[PDB]
Amino acid sequence: SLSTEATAKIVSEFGRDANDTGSTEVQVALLTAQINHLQGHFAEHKKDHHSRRGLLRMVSQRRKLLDYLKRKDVARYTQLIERLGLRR
Amino acid sequence: IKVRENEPFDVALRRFKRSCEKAGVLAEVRRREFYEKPTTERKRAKASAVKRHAKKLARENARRT
Amino acid sequence: FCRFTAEGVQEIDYKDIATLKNYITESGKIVPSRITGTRAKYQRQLARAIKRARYLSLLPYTDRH
Amino acid sequence: ELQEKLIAVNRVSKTVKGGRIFSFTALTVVGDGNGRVGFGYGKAREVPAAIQKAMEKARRNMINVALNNGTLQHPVKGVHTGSRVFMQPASEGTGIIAGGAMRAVLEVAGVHNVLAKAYGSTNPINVVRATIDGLENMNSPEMVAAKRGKSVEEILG
Amino acid sequence: FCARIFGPVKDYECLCGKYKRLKHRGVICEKCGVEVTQTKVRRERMGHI
Amino acid sequence: MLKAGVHFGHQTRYWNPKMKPFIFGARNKVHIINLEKTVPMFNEALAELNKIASRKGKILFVGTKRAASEAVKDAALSCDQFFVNHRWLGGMLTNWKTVRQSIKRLKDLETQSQDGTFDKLTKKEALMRTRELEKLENSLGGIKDMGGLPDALFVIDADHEHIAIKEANNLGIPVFAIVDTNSDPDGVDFVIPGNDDAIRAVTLYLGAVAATVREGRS
Amino acid sequence: SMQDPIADMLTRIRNGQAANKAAVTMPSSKLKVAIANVLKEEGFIEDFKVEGDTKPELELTLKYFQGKAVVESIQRVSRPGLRIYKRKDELPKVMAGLGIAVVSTSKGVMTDRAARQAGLGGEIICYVA
RNA sequence: GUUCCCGGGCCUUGUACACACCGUAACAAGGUAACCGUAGGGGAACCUGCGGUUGGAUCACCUCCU
RNA sequence: GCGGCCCCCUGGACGAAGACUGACGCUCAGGUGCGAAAGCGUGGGGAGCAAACAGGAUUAGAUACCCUGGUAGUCCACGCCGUAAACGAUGUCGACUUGGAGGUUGUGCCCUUGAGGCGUGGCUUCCGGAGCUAACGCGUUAAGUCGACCGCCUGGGGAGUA
Repeated sequence: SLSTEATAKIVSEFGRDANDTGSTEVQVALLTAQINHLQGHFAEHKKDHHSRRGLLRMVSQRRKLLDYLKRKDVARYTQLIERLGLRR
Repeated sequence: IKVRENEPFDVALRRFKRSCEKAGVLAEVRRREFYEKPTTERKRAKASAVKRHAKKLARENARRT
Repeated sequence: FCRFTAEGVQEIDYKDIATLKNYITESGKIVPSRITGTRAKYQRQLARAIKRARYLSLLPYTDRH
Repeated sequence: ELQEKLIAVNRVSKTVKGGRIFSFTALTVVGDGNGRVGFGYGKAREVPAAIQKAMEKARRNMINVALNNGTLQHPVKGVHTGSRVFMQPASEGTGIIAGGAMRAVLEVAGVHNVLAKAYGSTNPINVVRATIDGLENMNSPEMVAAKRGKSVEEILG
Repeated sequence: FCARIFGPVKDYECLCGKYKRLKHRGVICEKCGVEVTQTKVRRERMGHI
Repeated sequence: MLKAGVHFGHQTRYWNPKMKPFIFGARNKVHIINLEKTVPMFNEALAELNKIASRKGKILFVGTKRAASEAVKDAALSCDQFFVNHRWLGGMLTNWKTVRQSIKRLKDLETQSQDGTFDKLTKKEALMRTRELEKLENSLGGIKDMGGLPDALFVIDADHEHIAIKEANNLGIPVFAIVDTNSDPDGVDFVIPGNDDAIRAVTLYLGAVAATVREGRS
Repeated sequence: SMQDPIADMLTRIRNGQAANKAAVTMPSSKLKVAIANVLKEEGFIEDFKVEGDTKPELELTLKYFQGKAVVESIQRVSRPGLRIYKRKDELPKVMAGLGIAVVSTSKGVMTDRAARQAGLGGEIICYVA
């Protein structure tokens, strides 16, 4: 879900605007930070056969998101991972 | 369910028992569950009830007798 | 047709239960969609309220126990 | 004259509540020899009564189809419920290399230099009405000249 | 208050309940002649006995 | 003017406008207006009705359903035309050759009821010549004796008799038909859109049609 | 997803005819507009417009005749999967000439005989009949 | 008077039938609806339980409210 | 596949009005995950029903219809088998194509004054047009018109088995 007062913080940092959450350097961050807020879900209970697809969805959209950023500008790519830390 | 009608009656009149359920709860708890079966006869029934509505729509245009 | 879901816009409450009594009977049964012309929105809202009131003994479940 | 021709002939039945009785069918096509042909499906309890019934419908469905003296105009198929008869105009193709339940129609229409083969279905009723469908599906160079170009040596030259 | 004799109660109406729309002009109820016309013309309907 | 001030006026929700194209249509919750091609295409009717009258043409006024069933008897018997206000027989252009089996029968029945044994027999058989005669006169007595085939096939609606339209396209002759925003204009050569069949409309419509046929016969 | 514009364009013309329409509209590629101009000289399509800033709304006024389609047997030839290339002499004329093949040549878009006229060969996009 | 009964006829419904009605398992509602999957058993077809589907039949009468 | 209520964690779908990177999109053999019911190993368990089995009969016979009992099982948790009519038998993403009755969930605009009217999306049902087909019929959720990707068939039985 990603709570709103974590989200607005992240968007205003990476982006120039507060509505600039459509730029790849921000799209990937809110996706990663969404999973970082979802860790509390897959850490406990374990059997979420429905939320399983949700994970595969947002993370796959991130694997290809990082795919084009990789092919277009390796400077902001290595900068995305250097400002948040979503490489490893 | 509970009918009284004071004392001038000389009749039962369990007409509210039928307006309640009567055979309602029975239809499901008299013979085994079968789970999916009733669903099947629900589709057939609707097909013939909605066709009754199509019937009411077919008679309005002519029926010249 | 009814004037409770016309002059009664936005979620029908259940503190005072007299209005749900228009939509249930004196037996403890819940009135069906086809009688009072009331689109499901209003209908299922009443549904939530009712289940809650019966847990708290405001509304009864069956007739007698 | 108009040249009558028998294509299809069979042995079907009715069967009553007594024993078994047979009906007989025929499908004929007539053609003056210019492209004006007409198909007719006749059926009766006997063949001759059916072919004359096939004559009633034949001289009734006379369709006008222009041609290029013996040879056709352009290559076109013939869809009719599974039937896909393809026909090649072939200028100076030397004769008509068509086939059974398909040749005798293009002959009575005055189209003697063509090639053809019935694909898809196999019933004479269908393959024949596929070649008939191939006649109506044709566009005359003059017709296409009327549809576009507005000059024959414009759409072709 | 007959429909065959008189008729239209609603604007261009077949009283039997077959022709309602105001598209209907003159067409009767073949069973009991209701010429779909003006209920205003029903202030001009004279009969006999 | 404005053709009774309602030639396009009002049309049944169940008009279901596949028909929509050529009528334009201003809608009044069930619709109402078949507007356009309705209006100017009445003059094109005057056009062909004059030409096929120069080639000496007969009209077969087919107006059924009691909403034209007497103006048809009028607009047909006011000039020369033959008509069908009564039950339109499915086969009056295709089976027409075999309908004339019966027309040649009526051609002799009429003769024998006027010069034959109309009353030179048992009064029961004489009555049989009476009853039979009038049954052939109200349903087939409209076209009665056609002889030369009808050149213009008039239809009251594509809504109701598209088969009369179907059979018309077996000859490819001019099909003249007044229709409604619930029809299937598939084969008619000179369509005349407009409201439904309506004795008010049909009196203006039909009357003006037979009269314009009278132009070409001169 | 809407992979080949030219292809979905031919589809709007096929059903355009099977809809009794007189003018279709579409986001524009100048190849599409070029073909319209070529089919204008031929008499298939008539009067094309390019009105539209960032949304080029190409308008094309189709054509009937007797109440019959002028474009009735049309289809994309060079498909993204198998793009067929032709020379100058192997080049097939649609219906032996009663139809034209609109080819992408070394001089933009023209017909099959206009390419023979050009003296070069190329990509046969779609047959028009 | 047609509900009882014997025969005839019209309409409709159903059939893997038309060669045309050791145990009946399917096809009429086969008088216990059919079929697939899972486990076990029985001389043998298949049976029992569970989930699903329509490649299924009639929705005809007897009693109560305007 | 799943119907009482609620608490904790949380997923998918959708809509009004704007801001953006600027095709970051789709499918895909080997692979992985979910995978009704059932069987088995293990710890709890048993009201109702019910394989094997005993008994009384319809019967020429009953290990079958029915009934009185009754074990595995039915239930909860951890794994294996990884199977199906897992079938509106309709693979998945995108684009295109006259309407009515509904059902169901939101919003915008107007006197929501009142049980409404005119649009915009998702899912689904019936009647139909363009179209396809052997027919039945599906029909904006298509069996219609295309692009893309994978799998499958070449008569059945043998056998979806060793």
